[PDB]
Amino acid sequence: IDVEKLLELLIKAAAAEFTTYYYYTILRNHATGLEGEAIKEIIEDARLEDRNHFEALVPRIYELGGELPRDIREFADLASCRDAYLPEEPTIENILKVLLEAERCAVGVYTEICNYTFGKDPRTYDLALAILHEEIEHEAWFEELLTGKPSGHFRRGKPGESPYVSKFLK
Amino acid sequence: IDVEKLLELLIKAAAAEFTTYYYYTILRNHATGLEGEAIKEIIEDARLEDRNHFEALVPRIYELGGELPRDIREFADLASCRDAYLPEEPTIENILKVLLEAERCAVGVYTEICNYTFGKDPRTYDLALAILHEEIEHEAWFEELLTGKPSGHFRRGKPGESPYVSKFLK
Amino acid sequence: IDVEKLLELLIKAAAAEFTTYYYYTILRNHATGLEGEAIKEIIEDARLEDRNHFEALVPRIYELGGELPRDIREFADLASCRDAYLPEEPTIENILKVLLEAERCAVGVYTEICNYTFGKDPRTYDLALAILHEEIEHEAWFEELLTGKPSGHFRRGKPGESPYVSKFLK
Amino acid sequence: IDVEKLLELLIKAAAAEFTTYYYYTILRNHATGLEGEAIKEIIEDARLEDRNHFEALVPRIYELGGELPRDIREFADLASCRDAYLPEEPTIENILKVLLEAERCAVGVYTEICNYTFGKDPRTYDLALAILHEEIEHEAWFEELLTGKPSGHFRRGKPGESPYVSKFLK
Amino acid sequence: IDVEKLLELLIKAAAAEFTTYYYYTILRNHATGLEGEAIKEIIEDARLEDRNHFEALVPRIYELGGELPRDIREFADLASCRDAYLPEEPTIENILKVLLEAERCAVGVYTEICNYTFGKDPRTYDLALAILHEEIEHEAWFEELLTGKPSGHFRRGKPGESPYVSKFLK
Amino acid sequence: IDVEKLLELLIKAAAAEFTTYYYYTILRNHATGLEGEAIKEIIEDARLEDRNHFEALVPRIYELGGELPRDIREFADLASCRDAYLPEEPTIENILKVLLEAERCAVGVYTEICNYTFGKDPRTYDLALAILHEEIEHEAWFEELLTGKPSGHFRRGKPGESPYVSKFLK
Amino acid sequence: IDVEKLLELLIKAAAAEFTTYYYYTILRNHATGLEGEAIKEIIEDARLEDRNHFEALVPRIYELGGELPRDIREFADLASCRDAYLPEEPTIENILKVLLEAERCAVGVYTEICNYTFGKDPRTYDLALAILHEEIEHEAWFEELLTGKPSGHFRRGKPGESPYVSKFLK
Amino acid sequence: IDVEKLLELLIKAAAAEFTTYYYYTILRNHATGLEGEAIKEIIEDARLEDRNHFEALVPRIYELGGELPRDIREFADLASCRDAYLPEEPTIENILKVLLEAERCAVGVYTEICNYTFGKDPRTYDLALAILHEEIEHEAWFEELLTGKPSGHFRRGKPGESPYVSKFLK
Amino acid sequence: IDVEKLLELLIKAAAAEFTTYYYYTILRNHATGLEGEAIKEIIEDARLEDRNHFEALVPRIYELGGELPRDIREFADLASCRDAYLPEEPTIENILKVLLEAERCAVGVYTEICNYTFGKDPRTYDLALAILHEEIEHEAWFEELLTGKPSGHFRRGKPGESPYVSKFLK
Amino acid sequence: IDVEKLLELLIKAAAAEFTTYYYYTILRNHATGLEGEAIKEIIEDARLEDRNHFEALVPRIYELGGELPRDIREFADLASCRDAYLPEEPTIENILKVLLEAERCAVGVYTEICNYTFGKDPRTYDLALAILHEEIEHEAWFEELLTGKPSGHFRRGKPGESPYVSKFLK
Amino acid sequence: IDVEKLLELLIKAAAAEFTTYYYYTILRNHATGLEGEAIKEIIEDARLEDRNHFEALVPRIYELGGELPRDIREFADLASCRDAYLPEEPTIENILKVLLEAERCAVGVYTEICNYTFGKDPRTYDLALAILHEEIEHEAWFEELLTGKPSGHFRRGKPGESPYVSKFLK
Amino acid sequence: IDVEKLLELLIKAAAAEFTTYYYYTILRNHATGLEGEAIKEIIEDARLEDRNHFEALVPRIYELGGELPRDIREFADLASCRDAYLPEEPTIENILKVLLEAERCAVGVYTEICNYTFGKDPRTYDLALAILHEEIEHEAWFEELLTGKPSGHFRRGKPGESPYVSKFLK
Ligand SMILES: [Fe+3]
Ligand SMILES: [Fe+3]
Ligand SMILES: [Fe+3]
Ligand SMILES: [Fe+3]
Ligand SMILES: [O]
Ligand SMILES: [O]
Ligand SMILES: [O]
Ligand SMILES: [O]
Repeated sequence: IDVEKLLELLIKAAAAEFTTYYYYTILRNHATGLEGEAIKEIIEDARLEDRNHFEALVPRIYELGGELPRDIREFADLASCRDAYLPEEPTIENILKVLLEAERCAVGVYTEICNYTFGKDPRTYDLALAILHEEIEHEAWFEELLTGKPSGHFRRGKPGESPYVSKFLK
Repeated sequence: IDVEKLLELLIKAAAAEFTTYYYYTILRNHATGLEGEAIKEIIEDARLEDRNHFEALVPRIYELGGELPRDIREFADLASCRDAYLPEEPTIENILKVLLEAERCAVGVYTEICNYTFGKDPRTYDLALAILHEEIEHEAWFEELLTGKPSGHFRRGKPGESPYVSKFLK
Repeated sequence: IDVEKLLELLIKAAAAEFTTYYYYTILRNHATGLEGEAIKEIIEDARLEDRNHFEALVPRIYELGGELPRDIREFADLASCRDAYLPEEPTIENILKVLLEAERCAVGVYTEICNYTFGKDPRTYDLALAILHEEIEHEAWFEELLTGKPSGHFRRGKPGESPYVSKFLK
Repeated sequence: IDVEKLLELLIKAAAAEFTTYYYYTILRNHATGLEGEAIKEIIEDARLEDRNHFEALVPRIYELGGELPRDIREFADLASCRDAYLPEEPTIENILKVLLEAERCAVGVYTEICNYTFGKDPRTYDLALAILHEEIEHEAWFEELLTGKPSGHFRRGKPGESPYVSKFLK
Repeated sequence: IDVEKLLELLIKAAAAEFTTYYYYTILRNHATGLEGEAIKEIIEDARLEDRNHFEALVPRIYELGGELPRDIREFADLASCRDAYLPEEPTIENILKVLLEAERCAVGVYTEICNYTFGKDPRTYDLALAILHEEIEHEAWFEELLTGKPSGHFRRGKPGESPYVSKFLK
Repeated sequence: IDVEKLLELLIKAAAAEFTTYYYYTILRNHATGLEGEAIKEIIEDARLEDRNHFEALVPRIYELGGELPRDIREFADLASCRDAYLPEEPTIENILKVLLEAERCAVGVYTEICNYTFGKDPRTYDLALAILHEEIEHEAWFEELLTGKPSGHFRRGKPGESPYVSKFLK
Repeated sequence: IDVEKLLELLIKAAAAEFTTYYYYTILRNHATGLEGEAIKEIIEDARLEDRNHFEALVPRIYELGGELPRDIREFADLASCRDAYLPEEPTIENILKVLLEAERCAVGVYTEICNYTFGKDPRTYDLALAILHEEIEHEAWFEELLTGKPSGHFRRGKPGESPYVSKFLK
Repeated sequence: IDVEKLLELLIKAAAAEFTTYYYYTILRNHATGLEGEAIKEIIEDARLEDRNHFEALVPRIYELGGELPRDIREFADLASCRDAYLPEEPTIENILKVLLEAERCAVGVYTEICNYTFGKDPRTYDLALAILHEEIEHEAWFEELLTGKPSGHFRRGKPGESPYVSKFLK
Repeated sequence: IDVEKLLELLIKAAAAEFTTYYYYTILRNHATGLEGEAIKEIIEDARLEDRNHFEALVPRIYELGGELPRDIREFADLASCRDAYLPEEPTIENILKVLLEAERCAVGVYTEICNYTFGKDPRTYDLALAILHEEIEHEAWFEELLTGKPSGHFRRGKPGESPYVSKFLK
Repeated sequence: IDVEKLLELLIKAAAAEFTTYYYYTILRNHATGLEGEAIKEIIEDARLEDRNHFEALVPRIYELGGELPRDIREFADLASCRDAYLPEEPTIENILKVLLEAERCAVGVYTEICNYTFGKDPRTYDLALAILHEEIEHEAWFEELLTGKPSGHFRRGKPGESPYVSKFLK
Repeated sequence: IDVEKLLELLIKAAAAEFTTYYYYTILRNHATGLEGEAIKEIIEDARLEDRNHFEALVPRIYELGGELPRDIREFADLASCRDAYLPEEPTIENILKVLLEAERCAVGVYTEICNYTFGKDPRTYDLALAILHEEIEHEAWFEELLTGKPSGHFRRGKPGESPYVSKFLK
Repeated sequence: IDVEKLLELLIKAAAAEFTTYYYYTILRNHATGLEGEAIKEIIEDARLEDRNHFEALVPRIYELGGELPRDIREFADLASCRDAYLPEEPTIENILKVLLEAERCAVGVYTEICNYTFGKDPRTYDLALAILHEEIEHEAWFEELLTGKPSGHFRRGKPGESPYVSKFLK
């Protein structure tokens, strides 16, 4: 592994997690009405776990000799995923579309990291796998709500419980 | 402060909390169907906290030299808010209207007490403020469900948790 | 079983529990002095459990096709027991007399329900039995304090612990 | 009591509980979309309690001299209730119909056991009563969701909490 | 019910529980060797629950107007079961025989009390039923160890957990 | 606000709390006999909370640039309240008189601090308000015991629980 | 140390603990009225700890090569202290006299064991010391209640907490 | 990876776990006598963890686009392992032989899934690895009991604790 | 109060909290060496509490009719405090200077909000007061470390414990 | 033992603990800067345990017929150790010297009590030993910090945990 | 006391505990089969407590001015007991013989330390006494299993619970 | 995989963990003074986790058919890493150098095992990975303290918490 290339992927992934934690706050607040009450805790589950994903990625970046960018504006510009902006018409189905594209991108970025660190950096692989477990579950929540495909997933007992990345958290 | 005038406000406020704890029991039970399952725990959250509000107001009444009325019928007639009766057509939106008017009146009565004890009775102000925190949150739950205005409030983890009046409880 | 006759008994029993929860609040507050400090937590134990008895009776009423009355004034008028009014002279022995009559009536009403649902409605029998366990223990607390007959009962570790009706509570 | 006749009733009841635990797994997973999210935890509550009912029935069968059948295929054929198959059109209301018939049959079988062991086998009566408490509550959940009749029941705090059969569990 | 006849049965039952708590202490200590290590916790489970049975029977005796005998020697003479004396040859199988006869007698005495208070004293019936649940489980433990008949019972998680008589304890 | 004048008030208030924690130790020990057993835990409740009041006041003194006096003898001389000395005849009613004057003085000193920091030092106001909540409750305990005036206050579950100043504690 | 002489002292001490656990049950139940409500939990504290003292003495008897007597009647006859019989007139002060003599004897017997195993059997000394800590505290509870001498002891948080003999318990 | 081939492997594996949860129930009940008491909790540990393995496999089947078979009879026929039938002579060693073959097959099937998803489906690999951790430990328990080969494994603190598949559970 | 002017202050305050949570992550990581190990948990305490301050401010913004800005870049530009950039020479004392200026500004912004909502918006005042409690404590930690002025403050037991804003959190 | 001479030693020891609890509060607050942050929790550990030592000594004084002095000024004058005054130059090494002399004196006074009650008053010996355990550990903390001699001791998990005197605390 | 002679005894005792923690690991793993499953947790109980004994002895060695040997080989050579080597024929009875001799030697060494520090070093005496409590219990476990002498000891609820040396642990 | 070659690696790795647990005990005790107080808990964190690594490696050795060596001297000679001897001049930086070389070697040995069991022994890979997670974190603690390179790692909440190898522990 070229460590610089892996450092870029991990920094971009952390930027994606950090901006997601802000943008899901707006998306949660606009999940109003009787329809939105059902999905509020699902958005809350994903948002707090995505904040935990930023908390697990940063220690690994500094173990590898990398650093967070000096300016937070530069951090936002580095996100591996497009901003989960609130839709021009914030209906429940339009918000769910935005959440689905945000979590499909997250599954893609952590699949990229796992495919790059497989058998070469076992710690980075295990961190990306732990997050990829939770990104896949986030994607299935929003896919079932939006499309109706049985995903077999239940709701978290507590928001931000993070069953897979907990061993990486303090 | 005229203590008699403040005792009247606190007794009428406690009567509002006590009758609400009965009338929300009826309202919870008629939140039936798929739509009502989402609001049942929100009604349960408010009803148990309103019961805690009665439990916190009564000790303050006796510290100030006041007493609860001898007869419970007289207590009911003294409620600062109109009875949250079940609507003639108990649809979910009609029930939500009743809950919204019940919590808007509760915000008004505790704003009246805070505006009256501000800088004169610091304990009575702090109790009324603690309840006013929860009444405002109750109103925002029902306003978001009925109208769809983003309120930013999440559901309680446990019903009757009462994060603001807990220090006044036993 | 005639369900209407059983619904009347259960509604009157719940009205008795609800008004007891209000009247024991007044009785607790007037158990003052050195004598009253000993019985305050005993009144508090009974009052909170009687509130739990109202919380367990209401779900059964709605399972049976019954409903709580629309107006809380009509609910109070339906109580199976006379109001536990504060005595004209609120001495400790006069308050204990009022508590004793309140809990002897409660044992009577739940014995009436058990004798009516024995072998016909096993759920209603089991609910009435669970409350009758606690009403009998409430009566023995006040009988020992007032008369001095050994009852063998200890004080609850926590008020409203409800060791018998807990399985019916949420 | 003819113990063989009671052993047949308990073995058929446990077969119903065991197959229900499998068939509710399929029903939970197809409760998709915005409507389904509301009932997923309700199906999850019933499925884990029905698994606890199998865990409590089996010890009693062996105390009475009975045994589970050697082959699991023979166990499935012995279920006291028709299989809760997924509907040909798995809409939310069609799934709710299947759940309603599954729990109405369970109330019937445990009423048959209680009516048979009343005053003759107190342990078998008490176990059947504890399960009948939970089957009645399961039926009222799905009856309220499908029809809108007020049932007065709240959601379990945790899935499979089993407030009534817990004393029979390990 | 003749209360005097029922008071005799409950006092004799409590005497059986109290002496069992002492005699099982001796039996536990002589369950030595590799064979006895397996049965030590099973004896300990039964002995601590039999102590809980004495703690639950005594309050009921005093509610009914009865009293424990003045002298503990008179209490021992009133035991409804023969003393679980240590065998002349304290082998594991001979000790198991003594434990089996002790628990078969206990099942008989509490079946006698249930058959006497069925539908006449609901509290006394419910207390005897709760103890009968645990005596039946105690008998099945020693029957499976001594004879090998499948009983379906698992060990208690903690000694003296008393899943059935806990609601009667303090 | 003149900070020196507020530092004097806070130092004198902390000296009152520190000496109270010693003098209530003596008062607790002389609450003997049957009458004194009821008030021992009430004295213990107040003494441990008064110790917590000293623990919350000292950090605020050092934030404002003040310091505790070098000598503990000088600290005692600065108490805002007269010493809660043991009465020459330590009867229960004489001890209660001493406790009542100690807590009436404490309400006065913290009402003085609140009246001085109202709208000018929000942190100092909030600390004095939190203690004033507990001083008022302490006064009501002893006023109810000594005079019999209904106060509406129940006993603390644990001594030194300090429901109002807990957020200021470590 | 003559082990036989020490085995006699420990067996007689355990017999005292066992009979005390029965006789304090009677004494607790007759601590009726308003006066007795204050001492009921104090008797309950001592009785459950004296039961723990029997639970800690028996293992030591078997480590030393001793055994409990075969017959429980022989065990009762070996008690180092006279039976704490209920007084002919069971007033609160007469019951307190019986409890005081019971605990003064217990302090004497464990001082005898400590004076005999000092510097020779460190385990037997440490067990007797742990019980002597609790017997001294039991004596001071009843001495303060009966005579009014300040003893400085507070009530246990939970009955039978046994702060000193806990390490010897299972 | 061909998803259809992987879906077949996971469905057959889930069928093995589900039937094992039933067949180990029979095997547990026939582990009687003094020898069987030692292995009862070991069978109980494996059976409850095998139930957890079914609960973890099903969500993955639905994420991958697969579904459980409509009929439970068809699910039983799909088990990747032969049924753990009770032996014709249910001795402890014959039962242990059945348990050993059941867990050796389970190690084989999850090794097959890991060898198929290695570096291609990281989530499916991680789920199969977590179960393979527990199947290997199950096999070592029964191998040590039957043959005596040192395996180094200790008993679970609680049945069904599932240290490796917990993150996949709800 | 002009609500728009108060919404601007609360949005700018929340932007300060959000950017602080990122910038303190960088500052924590460069608190290296032996000197920095002492301050790492102090920076961690402040950073997690500042994240809680953002979580408490956002719900209030939406109750008042305000919203978070659509773009996170716009949110960063609105921070009421200059960015806590890492110093060009990241020595411990240079880092402490940056932390001190960050928390002195935070005390100023929340003192501005309290001075604006004093007696007009009791909920907004109480939220700003709760944060001002923690900002003052954060400032005192860094002032004591950098300058040596006695502050009287101890370390948090757990990072992000937030003793003052906890009631505003979920 | 002359009880008066032992009462003097115990009263002087309690006065030392009480004044230490005040003087360590000042010493804690002046342990500022980067050097002082390391020793703040060590001073906090010792100060809260010394307060626990005062809480364990006082009950023993009243069991022995002694009493605390009427005036707190007289209590301070009786301290067995010189006041732990803040040094004229409050450097970290000068403060550590003051703490070392305070804890060397405490080890001396409790060694004096143990040498006086050895084999004569086992309860007083055990209390003094329990405190002497903690005083020795306090001395080793400050000796290692000041001089660098390996003491082998670790920091308390929680301040005032008091592992040795906890059995004497309520 | 000659501190050098006592330091040698404690270092040799710690060496015995450290090597025991390794040798019991081998002994645990060879306690295979049906017989060995009963004794596995008993060996595990002793081994984890012997590890705790090493953790408690080392701090005392450094308080007294002693140090652990530089090389671990030198530490092994200093063990006060012969190595608990696995028997040439690792049968259960041969393993039990090794465990019995290991714990008889440990009782001897701590009896030697207690007999040497009796009345001269109270902390060293109390530490050795706490370990001697557990060594005596360890010896009784293996003596009862090997010989069948009633020892009266029950199994630890959790391995390494260490009821007697816990106060010396961190 | 050649199992013998992997058994050698795991035995040498466990020998390294066992000796590290002893040598870090000496290193902890010599981390004296003000500088060493900061690193004492860091050494304690690593030492207790390295002890857990020995506890997780040993079961795997016995599953694979390997055994611990008979003699502990032979175990020490097999350590994969040189002994972490105390430096001739035990300064803080010299001790940190010894800790850094100890943990760099540990990262190397577990990287060797992971590189050898990748895709061939999934259980051995997962155990080595779990330890490698903690060895990497241990190395970064000592690298940041000695050199000052930002590592991003925080201190453990509790010593020996072992977030990664916990699932392999009992
Ligand atoms: Fe357990
Ligand atoms: Fe366990
Ligand atoms: Fe346990
Ligand atoms: Fe255990
Ligand atoms: O366990
Ligand atoms: O467990
Ligand atoms: O246990
Ligand atoms: O345990």
